[PDB]
This record gives sequence, structure tokens and C-alpha cells, in this order.
Amino acid sequence: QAVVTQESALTTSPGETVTLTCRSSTGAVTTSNYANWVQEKPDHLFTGLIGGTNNRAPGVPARFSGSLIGDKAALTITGGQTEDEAIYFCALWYSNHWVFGGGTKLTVLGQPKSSPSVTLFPPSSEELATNTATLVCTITDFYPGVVTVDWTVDGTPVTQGMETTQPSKQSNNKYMASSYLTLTAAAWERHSSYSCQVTHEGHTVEKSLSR
Amino acid sequence: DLWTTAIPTI
Amino acid sequence: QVQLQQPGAELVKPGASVKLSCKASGYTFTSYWMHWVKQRPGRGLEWIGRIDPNSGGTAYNEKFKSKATLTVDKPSSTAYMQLSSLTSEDSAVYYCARYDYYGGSYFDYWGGQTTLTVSSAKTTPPSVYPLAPGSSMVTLGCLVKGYFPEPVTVVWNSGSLSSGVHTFPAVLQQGLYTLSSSVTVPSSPWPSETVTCNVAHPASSTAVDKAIVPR
Repeated sequence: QAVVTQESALTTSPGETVTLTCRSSTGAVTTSNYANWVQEKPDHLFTGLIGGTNNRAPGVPARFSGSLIGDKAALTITGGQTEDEAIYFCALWYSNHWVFGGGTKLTVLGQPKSSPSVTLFPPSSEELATNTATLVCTITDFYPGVVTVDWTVDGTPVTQGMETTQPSKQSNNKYMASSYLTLTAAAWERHSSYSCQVTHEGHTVEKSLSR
Repeated sequence: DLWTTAIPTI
Repeated sequence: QVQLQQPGAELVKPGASVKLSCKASGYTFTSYWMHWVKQRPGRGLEWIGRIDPNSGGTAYNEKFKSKATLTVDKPSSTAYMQLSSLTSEDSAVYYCARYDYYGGSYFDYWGGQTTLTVSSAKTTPPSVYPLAPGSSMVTLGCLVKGYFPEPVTVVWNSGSLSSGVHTFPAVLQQGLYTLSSSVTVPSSPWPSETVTCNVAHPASSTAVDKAIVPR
């Protein structure tokens, strides 16, 4: 249980400095841990930036630096870039094995904010004819890349037979994602209202349909 | 315990 | 151009054993340590171990020593990882990461993949249903429900359509996938001209072309 921890998510703009930190559960993160920082960009592309607490991996831009702050290891990115939007991973060496953190999902506001473009599709009769119903809610063109999807049947929150995908980057760099609600054709025939609630940057959007 | 030499198979 | 090529994905039945690969090119293979990392969404990353290409010198994460065997073939410059007696828990992406020693310590280069799926589920063709509205002008769609195992190919109007199309990643309920692809068009083309998605599931040797109709 020697666990390593990091900031879930942080936000910054192009040009600003941002710092990510890394906790050791045993205690102070020291040099004997050889802090390693790794970047993961969209579609599993990993690249190590800093190794051994502060050694910059060759070929890495100079705006990346590492150190220790307090009893934590830190990753300093100065002059924040748009491509720098990615999730950053921390790795510590505890004598005979490595241990990563959960990763910090960093957001570099390189474009305007745009609320989600939601579309609610009702169940197709073809699928209905097999005694099963599925509501599909496509969510495109939103930025930043985080939304919270909520389904509601007859105005009441449902939380069963629901699947939401993790936001995925679009062509134009904005984020898209889908959610689904599956029920039996039967169950679908007793209710009247169905709605896909999407919450983005504190603003909530809904799309409803009445069977 | 490692980080070299004494350990091939562990 | 330092490179670490890895097979995109491999499907295997629970109880079997796979041998993943990591071909190296660009640098002197035997002067860099190689590592293997395991990732499962929700969990983050786990260090499996490392092999020293020059010595064959090996070092494991105790939690992976009776499950993984690292090795390399110097002439071909590739690194291998044999996983044994496969279970559900071993379904994941397995990375190979090149490691730098002295001057300092670096985890510079990473191969890009190999998501391993360990399932005892039989192939299943998808079911395609047209998603039409009830009621950039109008959005349509295709639901590709219950197919196994990945991937699937969705195209719209055999390529005639480039914009608006948004194929989403698959969800996995009841050990069975599902995804959907969307395409938005000028209220003119619809219902005037018509859109048709082209779902294709290679494993099940199936190809369904569905035209979206009024509702």
C-alpha cells in the first residue's frame, strides 16, 4: 500500500505557468524515489518528460521542468501550450518497484468555451419489434471536455441500464460523447417522458421526448 | 530488492 | 524516429497465455532498459517489471512474477512479455516503455498499445437500427447494438459523407459491445436525398447497409 497521489484535474490558459504535484503515502518524496513524469495524449500516446526528479528527457521542450515542493514532487510547465492539454502521470521508485499516481487531467484553454450540442434519439421500431428499447443521446461540440449526463424517466432520475462514454476529442479539437438508456420494450411502454440531461460548466441542457 | 545485477528471474 | 512498435490488440480465451511484442528500432537496443506497464481504465497504471536487454537481467513487480515473463531477442531488437493463465482481470492495454539509465534516469519512449481482451464469449454479429428524429440542420444515426468482439467499421454513404459524422466508442454491457455513429446534414438533403450507414463487423463476416427513413 505505498500509494502515490496527484491532482485529479487542473485548468490553465496558453502562456500561464502551472504546477502539478505528487504525494508519497510513506512520507516526503525524496531524491531516492527518482520522480518520473509521463504524458498521455489522446489515443494512448505516452511520452516521458522528466525522470529522476528533474532530468528533462532529451528532445522535450524546455518549458517542462521538475523538482520537489514541500514533501511532494512537482512538474512545472511554464508558458502553457495548447498541445499541452493532456493527462499527466507521476511515477515514484520505492526501492524495488515503481508506483504511478492516478494522473492529473490538465486543461489548457486553447479555444472558446462551447456548450454541448445534444440530440436525443427515440427507440427505433425495428429494435422495438425485438422487445427491447434503447434511447441514444449524442453529445457533440462541447469544450472543456467534461460533462455529466443524467437520464430521467417521467421526470424521475433513472440510474440503471445506463451507459455513458468517456468524452472523446473531435476533429475540430472540441469533445464529443454518447450516453445510452436501455429498457425492455415493455418497461418503455408504461412511461411517457424520457430526457437526456447534460451538465456542462455549470450550465444544464436537456432534450426530451414523449412516447 | 533490485535495480540490477543480482536479479534475472526476480 | 526512436520507435517502439506494438500489435494494436489481441483476443484470447480465459486460461490461455499470450506473448506480446515490442519491436525496437532507431537506437542501440541493448543500451536501454525496457519496461512493461499495465493500464486498465478506472485503475490507472501498474508497473509489471523491466528487462535489461544486454544481460537479460530481469526485475519483476512481486504482484506480477508468477504471471509475467519478460525476455528479448537481441538480433531482431524486440522485447517480449508472456502472460500466463489468463483471466478477466488481465484484460487491459500493455505498454512497453524504454528506460534511460545513468547520466540520470529516464522513461523516455513508449510503444503505443496492445489492448488485450481476455473473454470466453463467442463472436456475435451486430444489429443495426436507424436513429431518426421524432420532432448543420438535421442529425441522423445508426445504432450498432450487441456485437462481439471489437472492432466494427461504420461508414456513411460509402464515403460520400465526410462532415457531421461522429462515430462513438463502444460501451460494454453484458459482455457485449455497442456504439453508434452520427451524421448531421442540411435540412435540404433530408428526406430529399438520403443517408445510409455502412456497418461492418469483420469477425462475424457481416456487413449491413441501412437507409434512414421518416419519423
